[PDB]
Amino acid sequence: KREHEREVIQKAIEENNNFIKMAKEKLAQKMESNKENREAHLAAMLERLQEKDKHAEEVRKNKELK
Amino acid sequence: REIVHIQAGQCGNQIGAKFWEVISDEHGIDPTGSYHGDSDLQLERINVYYNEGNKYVPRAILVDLEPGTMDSVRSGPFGQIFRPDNFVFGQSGAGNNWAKGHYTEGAELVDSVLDVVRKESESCDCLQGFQLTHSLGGGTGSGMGTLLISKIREEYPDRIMNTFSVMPSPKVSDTVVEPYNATLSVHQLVENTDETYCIDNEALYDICFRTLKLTTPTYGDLNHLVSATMSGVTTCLRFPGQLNADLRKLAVNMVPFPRLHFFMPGFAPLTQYRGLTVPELTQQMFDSKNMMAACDPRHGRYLTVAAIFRGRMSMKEVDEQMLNVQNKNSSYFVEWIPNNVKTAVCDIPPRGLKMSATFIGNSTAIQELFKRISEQFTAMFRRKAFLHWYTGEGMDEMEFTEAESNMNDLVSEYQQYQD
Ligand SMILES: COc1cc([C@@H]2c3cc4c(cc3[C@@H](Nc3ccc5[nH]ncc5c3)[C@H]3COC(=O)[C@H]23)OCO4)cc(OC)c1OC
Ligand SMILES: Nc1nc2c(ncn2[C@@H]2O[C@H](COP(=O)(O)OP(=O)(O)O)[C@@H](O)[C@H]2O)c(=O)[nH]1
Ligand SMILES: [Mg+2]
Ligand code: NA
Repeated sequence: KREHEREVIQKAIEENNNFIKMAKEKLAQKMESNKENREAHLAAMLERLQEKDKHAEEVRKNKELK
Repeated sequence: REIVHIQAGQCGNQIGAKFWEVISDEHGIDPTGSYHGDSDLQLERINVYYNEGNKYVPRAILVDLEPGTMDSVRSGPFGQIFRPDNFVFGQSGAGNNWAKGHYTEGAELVDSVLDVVRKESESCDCLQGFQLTHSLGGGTGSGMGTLLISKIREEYPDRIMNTFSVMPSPKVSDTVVEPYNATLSVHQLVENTDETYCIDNEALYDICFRTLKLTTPTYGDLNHLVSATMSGVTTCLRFPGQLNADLRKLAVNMVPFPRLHFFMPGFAPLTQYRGLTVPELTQQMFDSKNMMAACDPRHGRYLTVAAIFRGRMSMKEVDEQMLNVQNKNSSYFVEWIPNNVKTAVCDIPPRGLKMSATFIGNSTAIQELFKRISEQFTAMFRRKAFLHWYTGEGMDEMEFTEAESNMNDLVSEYQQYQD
């Protein structure tokens, strides 16, 4: 009977810990995924703008050519 | 033959506190522990529940997972009489979870309590065994109480274990999960108690509401019937007489089979200046409406029965009444147990009554009580309702299943012999 008593309470301990663990990991995954995503978006908007800058340089070179 | 009293949880601590007050009065002990009784009878067996500046101290250990209940007792009239070191409580509380008491938050304090018990048991010249008070349907006394019983049994496997267990009732309920706690407690007791006085918080109400005509009985009301019943059963132990009952002999004579150690208390006069007649006391004593368990004796059969009449009265007339009852009600008495009923008379009457009668019966009808609890458990357990509060502590449905089953077996056993 005493062992089972020690088993129950250790089970409840391990239950709580496991929850805290899973919680911590999940939050860490979602923070990094979001962070990557957001930076990607920003990096693509910047690259589009840079490609528009190059087109303007080329338009300026086309006029100079004539 | 000292008796180590032990009270756990709110209910357990409240009823136990009155019990001490009552028996202190009868034994002429005031709150300070000093004695002023006019008769030596009072001091003749006072050591059964007291230890002696020529002051008697109750041999009681108070146990709770929250200070509140124990602090009230300390503030109570006899709060002084209780030994301060015997006060033993924590701060977590048991949130009404057997688990929280029998597993999680009790395993701590239990050791502390076992130490006081050990100290009381050492001083005791001949330890008769242990007396416990608790509410089977709560958290500290339901769960932690049964845990202390198990611990106690391991340390003192040669001592009698007796519990005044307060069966929970829908009429007087605190939480939906009270059936669960009761079923677990029931199975603990089935195995680790030699004697269990089932005091249904239901009946008490009824009595109060109906008979005593109290529309809104409070817990004090019920407790008042409880203290009286307590003094009754404990009379033969407290006061000297022809039958110096003891826990072991009490078990030897009323328990035909171990599992069947659950008794229906009964008291009369259910409170008055008109002392009842010996016939009156005897008809009320066996009256259903005077039993503290909410079971009909007529629906079952008395394995064994024991009566006590306190107060000045005709011993012969007493014996005549008892004989009449048995003869008129022969069908309600098991034939296989010859002479299954016995009576005893004490000269000192209960406090404020010219004479009273206390009834202790091992009736197969007691199964009604366990059937009620089992149905409740079944209702919720079929849908696993509220079980997360226990699974969170580390318990497992299987354990609920087992306890449910055992209580059903016990119900079956009472019926078998009934028929
Ligand atoms: C109602 O009164 C009481 C009776 C008892 C039981 C008891 C219970 C019984 C019974 C007989 C006896 C009786 N047994 C006994 C013992 C020694 C004997 N020696 N010589 C004869 C003799 C007889 C009691 C004397 O001691 C007990 O503890 C016993 O019949 C069926 O149920 C305990 C009590 O305490 C709670 C008590 O108070 C209320
Ligand atoms: N007769 C009686 N029953 C009580 C009392 N206090 C609580 N109860 C019952 O006890 C059950 C709840 O248990 P509780 O006392 O709160 O146990 P705890 O966790 O250890 O305090 C409920 O069914 C109430 O019916 C009391 O003072 N007298
Ligand atoms: Mg409570
Ligand atoms: Na803790």
